[PDB]
Amino acid sequence: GSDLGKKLLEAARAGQDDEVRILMANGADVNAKDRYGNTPLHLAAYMGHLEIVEVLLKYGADVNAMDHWGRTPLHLAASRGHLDIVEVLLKHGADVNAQDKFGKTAFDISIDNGNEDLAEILQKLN
DNA sequence: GGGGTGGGAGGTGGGT
Ligand SMILES: [K+]
Ligand SMILES: [K+]
Ligand SMILES: [K+]
Ligand SMILES: [Mg+2]
Ligand SMILES: [Mg+2]
Repeated sequence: GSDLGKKLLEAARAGQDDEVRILMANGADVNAKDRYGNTPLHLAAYMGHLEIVEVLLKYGADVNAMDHWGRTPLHLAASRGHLDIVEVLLKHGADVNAQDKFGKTAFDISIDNGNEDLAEILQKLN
């Protein structure tokens, strides 16, 4: 016996954007958390799923949700070079200063992973 | 194992 939250997480993990849209509409819990502390927003942000990122936020996903390592969606987008995703997160109130367990901000992670264009976007906001 | 340009049939295979 599963629930809408767990299904949402699975759909997010598998990149099934259509499935996500359905679950959202049937009222799935936007802030469900997997065993690592990832919300569906974490997974879409890491995966590069821009449209779903917008869907989740529309449905009120927590923009600054932190995982078990203190990583926010912003940290995950930054590690993967998803610039557009970064702008959308930022436009929705992402905190540029959140530090993960290692002290790193999104800025540092973006530098670490060679993502200079989104680095610049963040640099403006430090 | 590890990543999301591999896909969703798994989450008691594990991380994002
Ligand atoms: K997998
Ligand atoms: K595999
Ligand atoms: K796999
Ligand atoms: Mg992007
Ligand atoms: Mg970049």
